[PDB]
Amino acid sequence: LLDTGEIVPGAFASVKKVGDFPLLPLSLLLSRLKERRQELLRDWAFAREEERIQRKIKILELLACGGAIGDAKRIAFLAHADAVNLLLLLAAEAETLARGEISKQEERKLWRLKCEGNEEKWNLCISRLKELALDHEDSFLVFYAMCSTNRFDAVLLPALLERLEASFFSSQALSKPLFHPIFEVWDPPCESFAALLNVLPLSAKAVVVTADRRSERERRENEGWLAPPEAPPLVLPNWQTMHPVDMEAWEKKQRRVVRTRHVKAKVIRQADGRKLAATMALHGRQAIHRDAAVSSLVSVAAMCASNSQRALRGELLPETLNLLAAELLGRSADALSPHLLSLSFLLSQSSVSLTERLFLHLEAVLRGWLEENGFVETASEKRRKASEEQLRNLPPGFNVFGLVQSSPADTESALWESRVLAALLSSFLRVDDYRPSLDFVLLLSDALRNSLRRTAVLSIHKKDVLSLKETGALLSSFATSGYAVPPSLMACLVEHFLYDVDLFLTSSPSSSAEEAEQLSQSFFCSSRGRATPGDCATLLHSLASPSPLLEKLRFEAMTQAWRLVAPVLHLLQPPCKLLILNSLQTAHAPPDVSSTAFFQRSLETFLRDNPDVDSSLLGSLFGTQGRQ
Amino acid sequence: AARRVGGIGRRCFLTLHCSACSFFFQTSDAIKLILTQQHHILRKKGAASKFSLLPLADASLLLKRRGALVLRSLHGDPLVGSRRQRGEFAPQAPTAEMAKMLNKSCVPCPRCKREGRWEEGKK
Amino acid sequence: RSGYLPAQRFLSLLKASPEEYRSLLREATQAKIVDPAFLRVASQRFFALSDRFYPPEILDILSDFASFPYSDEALLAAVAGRLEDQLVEPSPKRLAALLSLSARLGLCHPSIRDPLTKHIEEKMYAFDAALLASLCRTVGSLLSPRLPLLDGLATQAQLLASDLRVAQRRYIAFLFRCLEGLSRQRYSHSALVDACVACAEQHGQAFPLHDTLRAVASARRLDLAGIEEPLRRSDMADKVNRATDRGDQLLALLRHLDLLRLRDSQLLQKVSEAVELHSQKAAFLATQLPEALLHLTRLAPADLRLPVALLSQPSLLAMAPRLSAAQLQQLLSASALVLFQHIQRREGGQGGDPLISREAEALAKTVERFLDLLQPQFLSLNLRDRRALKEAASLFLVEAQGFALAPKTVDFCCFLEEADVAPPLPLAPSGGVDFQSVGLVEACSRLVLCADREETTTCKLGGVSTDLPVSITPQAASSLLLTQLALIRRGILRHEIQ
Amino acid sequence: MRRLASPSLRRLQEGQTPHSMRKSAVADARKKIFGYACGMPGEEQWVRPLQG
Amino acid sequence: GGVGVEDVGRFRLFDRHRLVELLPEGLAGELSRDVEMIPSATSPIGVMLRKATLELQMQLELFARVHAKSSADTDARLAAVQRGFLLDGHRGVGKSCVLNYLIPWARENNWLVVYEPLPSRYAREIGDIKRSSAGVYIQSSFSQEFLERLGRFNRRLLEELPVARRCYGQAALDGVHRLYAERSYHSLLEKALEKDLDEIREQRDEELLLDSQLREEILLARERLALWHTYRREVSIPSMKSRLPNPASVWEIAEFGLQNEAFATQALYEVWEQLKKQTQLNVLIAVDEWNECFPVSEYVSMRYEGTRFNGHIPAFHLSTPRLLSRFDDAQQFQRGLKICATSWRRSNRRDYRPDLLGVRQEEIRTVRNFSPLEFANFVAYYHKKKILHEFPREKLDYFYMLSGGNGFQARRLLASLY
Amino acid sequence: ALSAYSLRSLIVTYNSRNRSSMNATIENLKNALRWTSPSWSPPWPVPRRIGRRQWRVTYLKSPFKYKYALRHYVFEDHRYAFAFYDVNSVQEVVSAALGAMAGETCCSCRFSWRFAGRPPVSLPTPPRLVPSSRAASLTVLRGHCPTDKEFIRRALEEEQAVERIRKKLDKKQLQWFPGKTPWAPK
RNA sequence: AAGCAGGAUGGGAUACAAAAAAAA
RNA sequence: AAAUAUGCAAUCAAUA
RNA sequence: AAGAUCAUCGAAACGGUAUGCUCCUGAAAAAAA
Ligand SMILES: Nc1ncnc2c1ncn2[C@@H]1O[C@H](COP(=O)(O)OP(=O)(O)OP(=O)(O)O)[C@@H](O)[C@H]1O
Ligand SMILES: [Mg+2]
Ligand SMILES: [Zn+2]
Repeated sequence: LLDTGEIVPGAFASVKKVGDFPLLPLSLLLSRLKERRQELLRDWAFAREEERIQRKIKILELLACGGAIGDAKRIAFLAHADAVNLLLLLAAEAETLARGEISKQEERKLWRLKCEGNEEKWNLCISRLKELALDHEDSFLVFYAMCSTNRFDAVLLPALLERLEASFFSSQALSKPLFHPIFEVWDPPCESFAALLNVLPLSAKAVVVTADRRSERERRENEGWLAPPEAPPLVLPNWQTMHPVDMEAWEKKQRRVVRTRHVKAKVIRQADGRKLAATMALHGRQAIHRDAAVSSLVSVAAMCASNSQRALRGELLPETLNLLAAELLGRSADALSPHLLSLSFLLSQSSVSLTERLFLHLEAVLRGWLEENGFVETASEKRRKASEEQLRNLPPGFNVFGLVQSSPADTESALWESRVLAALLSSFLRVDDYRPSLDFVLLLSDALRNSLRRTAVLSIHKKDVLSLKETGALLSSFATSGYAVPPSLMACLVEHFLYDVDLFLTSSPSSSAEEAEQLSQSFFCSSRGRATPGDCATLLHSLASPSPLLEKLRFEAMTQAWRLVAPVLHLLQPPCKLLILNSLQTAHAPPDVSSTAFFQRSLETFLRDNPDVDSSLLGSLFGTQGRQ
Repeated sequence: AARRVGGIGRRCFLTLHCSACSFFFQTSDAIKLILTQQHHILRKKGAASKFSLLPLADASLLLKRRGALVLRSLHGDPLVGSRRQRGEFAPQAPTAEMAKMLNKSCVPCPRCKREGRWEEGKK
Repeated sequence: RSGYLPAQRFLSLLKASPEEYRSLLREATQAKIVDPAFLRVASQRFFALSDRFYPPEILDILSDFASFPYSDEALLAAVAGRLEDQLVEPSPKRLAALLSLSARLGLCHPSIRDPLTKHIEEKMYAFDAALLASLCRTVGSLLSPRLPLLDGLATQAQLLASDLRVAQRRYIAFLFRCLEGLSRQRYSHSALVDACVACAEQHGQAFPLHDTLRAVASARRLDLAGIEEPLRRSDMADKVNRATDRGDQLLALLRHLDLLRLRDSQLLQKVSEAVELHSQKAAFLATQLPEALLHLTRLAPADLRLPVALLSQPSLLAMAPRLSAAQLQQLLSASALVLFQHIQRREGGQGGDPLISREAEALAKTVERFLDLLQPQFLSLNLRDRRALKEAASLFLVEAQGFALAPKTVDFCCFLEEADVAPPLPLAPSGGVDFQSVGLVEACSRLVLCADREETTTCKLGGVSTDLPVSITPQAASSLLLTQLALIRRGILRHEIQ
Repeated sequence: MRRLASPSLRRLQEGQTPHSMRKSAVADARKKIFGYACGMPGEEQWVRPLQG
Repeated sequence: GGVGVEDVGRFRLFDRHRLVELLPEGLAGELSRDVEMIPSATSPIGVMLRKATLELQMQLELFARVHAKSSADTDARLAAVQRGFLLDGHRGVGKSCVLNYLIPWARENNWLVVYEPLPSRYAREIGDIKRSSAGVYIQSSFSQEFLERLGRFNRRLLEELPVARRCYGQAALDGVHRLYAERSYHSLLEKALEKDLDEIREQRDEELLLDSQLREEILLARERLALWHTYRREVSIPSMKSRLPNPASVWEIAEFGLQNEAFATQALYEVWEQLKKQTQLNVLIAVDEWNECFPVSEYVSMRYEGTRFNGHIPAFHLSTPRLLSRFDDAQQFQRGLKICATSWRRSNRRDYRPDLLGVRQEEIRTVRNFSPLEFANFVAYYHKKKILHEFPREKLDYFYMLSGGNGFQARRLLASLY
Repeated sequence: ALSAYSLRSLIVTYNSRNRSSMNATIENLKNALRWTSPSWSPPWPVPRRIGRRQWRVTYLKSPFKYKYALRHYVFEDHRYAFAFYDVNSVQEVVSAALGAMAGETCCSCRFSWRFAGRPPVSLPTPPRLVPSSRAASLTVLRGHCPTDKEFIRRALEEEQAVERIRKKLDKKQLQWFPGKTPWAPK
């Protein structure tokens, strides 16, 4: 305070740094509510307050210790409060479930049945919530439960984010007290919606900043399918309801102005979370400090990654990336070993000044980590523990080449280790400013090859075969890096592809081509979530581009890919068709496929549809040898 | 916006622009440039009817009423016609005609000294 | 997300506007992998869309192309079409940039050169010190530059030096840069030479190492009365010791010597000793050695055993897999240069002691190891690196099939020979060649134009004989002989070299 | 064969710029397809419909 | 304690005297009108904190940290924002209030701020002008006034800052670079050189195959170049260094410009060059109504006759607006940033293309209408300062919808109705 | 190829000066379609009502003087459009449309003839997927148009595009003094 | 420093030269 | 909020 | 479309009869201070 009573200028010279808070599980929150049951009851115009108190008492009785809400048939007929309470209860039950011999097996089967029932009830509750429109508190509770359970819905989340943004920016953000009893045991205790959202974990902030917000048509287009927009509705008049010649009498006989000149308003998107996302991105940037943990730097990297939206405007994003890279370079290898998959995967997407040095440091850390955990009996135990640690430290609400944010017997452990190693190799190869040396490339490839050989198929259900999604991702990363795929790892991946396609054929549940198209569509169906025409095209390109010049496996894989992609070739993006044709018209390709009539017709149709594409260049593009 | 000379739609019925650069002007300026650049036009073409308009190549002569009135006679009132030219029959932009005349004359652009271009409107 | 970005970019290039084309070209320039087919498509698209660009955008596109050396008929035609628009009211900076870009891209043609030369000659006065030095370097690099242009550059340099006369350092640097640029194209000038001699006499001690080397190179090229001789009485030993003490300074000195084409026995011996001493440090091996060895081999040291020992150092082979593909390519090029020197010495064209069977076997093993390591990294290289690798493989195959290599090494070398690297347009004098009746043929890694008392030291490789001048550089001679062998393989036999 | 000179380069000797060539081709096509209404003197009489 | 991300939308209060001392050039935007609305003549003035203000403060803090580290060491500068910032948006959002909040903070944190709230004053106010050969019109009185306004607060910092002798003695009378001034006279040179070359050719002819022709051509070209350079040297441009050869500090140059009216523009341009080539303090060139520098000025000349300008002189051709209209010079600036804001009080934004001016999309910051919370804070501040009379809490949302959150609309509506 | 053209659309616009006449024409068209010989349904077109136009001529009420007494003569027109799509029975449709006209009603016909271009290239049966060695070892509604809704959508979009083009061309080429070009000898 | 039934006015920058590891 | 840069008639969504 | 909103210059700085040069129509609105 100066002589005028004004705060000294030194109190506004700096901007504060943001901290982080743990994500308290809903089970712990419910236990705290149960413990505090009596205290809250004793602590608790007039009619409105009495109604609010009674509703709070009922909610406490429901959530904590007191035809019930757990009725599958009547789940679809629940109000907002009942739906959110049921969702919280289901999330708590899921968390608890996740966390002689015949009797034990029966108990395990019963637990599996209970988990399946809980999943079904969760899906029904999510559908009911999507049907209903939720308030700000309900939206926050739903979002918190989804974050805790790592169960995100592509349709429900945007509405919750919109409600959260509206409540945050409302004039009553810092004045209106919270009503739900669960907020009375929140750590830290927040008395306002803005305070609660500021307290939200950095993981939740990253989730809201990186919400997908895409449509199924866009997802299919990205995956490689031609998905034209839906045609607008049309209403054609009929002779049974044709307008009379004399419309003046018709208008006169009407009570009001039924018809007028065409006037139809269209809803315009109004910042569906694009402001709260920027606010949380600023929170993340300010959260970068030496006292922060890597478990928060990973969230900051997720915020600063490609993201659905550019939360940081202009120079704010490069500067945040540089600060995060400097902080990471300032940490030891032990502090980065637990968080290597997530950090590398997030930071390989961006290219800043410090990216090269940061990725060199991460390469050194990974070189140490592989030796420490035995990736180059006890070694198997070390690898299992390392994979479990990585997948557990992967932050909630996030995906790394299909790797979920949960825990991963020898074959299963080897499969998960191979997935982790493939993801790490892809993340390290994707980088633009950093080019890993052949020594490191060979080390990682050999580790992945050893894991694959340990896997069951090399040495059974669909979960035991490496996904074509991950295979295509790794092959695309290799193709873009500029290093030819090692023959051994290539053969292992080819064998995995053949085994999984054969298993799908065996277990698959006039029509000259309808059956083939149905089979291909089922194979690439979103339900499986393991195959994609783009992935098949990348696989074909990788096979067509081997080391410059075994053959049986290569030809078999190419024939299988051609059989899978041929029936639906006309239903794919032109880039995918071009890649398929170029790969199949290479020297290292089966001549029979290039001589089949179907292939010739497809090539001719593609050439007609793309006159600018020279036919001769096919088979000698994207770094391939032509069959000349 | 009360008296902004573009209408609400920012109409530029008299404006002309060069596609080679960002230079742009109007029809009166185009006529003045044509009268000033007779020598270039005559050289490209190659007491006499051909050169009868040479005297009008002087800036001072054009500034004088003796030349200003000739300029205004040559550049009339394309946006003023008969009173019946209203509604659907309101005058249209002669920018296309002016651009065609300029391109056929091969007059040089003041800012880039090019030969062609000179599309209609403003870029 | 599951799509091939190269294919998406290819289709966008096929169907893109000028702005999208510029963005795609920048992405290709900054990308890791380079596709010659994509470059050809980009050149064709530029030719199609030439009329829709502006002079600055055309200059930016030319610079983006020059980032990776590449040119073709479409680019040449577009440049010829838009040159007049470029040169309407030109600036000295624009003239210098256009001249440099034409020299780099090989756009040697009367239409593309004559107007630029006329504009530069007319606006010779407007150029400042830096622009004049750039023009001097570009003209020196160019082939058969005009005598009036050279004299104008010399007069401008002399006048700017007079106007100018830290300050001493800048004056010496400008003077001797211009002198070296003009000496690369030797001819008769007096005022600039006299000014340079006077400056050397006045400030001989103030010369830094790089300026002294430039002065020596210019004097040797121009056969001047004397400039180095005053510089000899300047205690250059301390400067050389300072340069050789630190590896970074050693690499800088090697780069400067390679650029100036300076081959002094004492300097080369001292540099070789410094390189051998620094090879003990692991840092020098990983960072400087791959390029230092190539620079030394290009400078052609008298003793060929030392480079062989440096290449065959066991720790170098141990660390080879950790080296980048560029470093492996540079080491292979150095090995190819050593092999060519050994072949010439054994055949009698050169003079000295050829490598003994022991060193030949060691070099063969190092070459095999480097090629085996590089084979899975071939795509991770630039077009220039691929062309150099192709020339090295051609030399190795000529030596071996015609020193032994493993079957895998032979197969990889044959693949390199049969590979496509998209050689750029060649550099030829505008006036001499009647471009109206010429074609282009891809020979080895270069494009050859085909039309339908000086001691002539000779060199031979694979069954060819040429009457090359006394001072023909190793890499240039090897590339010329490989190109002639490629032409023979193609079917062309009549070769004329001047 | 790969001739260095292109048809555009050969044409450039006469003085036909690519922009001028494009404009001339477009104008020729438009005159062929539409007509010769170039606003020459007396063209108003021919373009004006009769009313007898 | 400082300012956190959770403090957006709250008001920082300044004493009136302290605020005046911090902003001797006058408040930007129309905050003066709100101050006038305030009935009390002694209550502190409040300025709201917005997201754009906070982000610009963070950018400036990072810049200051990086440059302080570089000075202490005397790579990092690549990690700090260069060039500067452009503030754009709809009228009344608060772009000028952002600067009102920032500039005092920078000055308190010891930033050398060249602050101009009314660039249009140098193009719309009455003042004598004079044309130079380059094409710039000299405004001696306005340059003196600008130097005085700069010295109102930056006098001590300018005195402390040393002078770079290499940079000093390069600006012309109109302020343009000496090389540009030299180029401006090249035509008359060219003519004289042509005459001299004709005379020398006549002399050579009086004195009087392919080798001879080329030798004559080369000799004539060399003589032409020599004559060109001799005439270029003969050309002269007055310099202020003749009267002031050894200025101890940039404030000495500023005082010389203030005292001599014939050298005001040159002194201001030399101060600008020193600020460019200085590395002791963090410089910030702040302009409030940057878009007002380009439109035509009230001055009328016969050299701009036509439908494009109708005889008006473009404002950015005048000395001070031309100095203030440049944005890419922040790259030339070593230890400085440039923040420029737009204004649409007179003309609408229309097809505004700052990229043509030279501002990238990364440097553009958008300030929008008050959110519900910001509008509520604004109305609460107005009630506390007593600008409004008996405004009920029940109509807050109604009036927010009526005004659309725009600051100007809300202010005018609230003043009119309450 | 004349043999390949298909009557994509036939839009008949009945223009009448009397509501009774228009109603008679509509009823006659309905009856004609109701007795059309060949799932299969009569070629019912899509009705499209068009507005009513009017015109006035004003005269005085007196043979001399009295300008403030005036009389108005008002005329009327009506238009009604019916669209047939993918017309195969061209003769039947045209006969019905032309014989429906009653009284003084006239009709303006709008024909569209479409050619499909080169036929799409036929793709043979796609190759069948086989297990590998590893597996081995281990219209309905009455009165509605029978044509396809997507076909109708495409036809309508084409019609709207051509209408926009026609309006643009007419507006650009319109003149009050036809034949006059600016700066030409007037 | 207008207690105004007046009048006039409603112009953004662009093809440009201002802050002077490759014979690379 | 990397969405927009925002004045209104007397005809037309049975078609813009 | 105007009278708009906003924002400047501002009091006979209103008014616009009058005055040869210029523009539009038409075969024809000519001369003239
Ligand atoms: N941060 C703020 N604190 C207080 N008042 C503000 C703030 N931001 C805007 N206002 C109010 O809104 C208006 C701000 O006007 P200002 O000049 O800052 O706007 P602008 O966006 O620069 O517009 P212009 O295009 O007119 O230059 C004033 O009414 C001011 O009272
Ligand atoms: Mg403002
Ligand atoms: Zn132009």
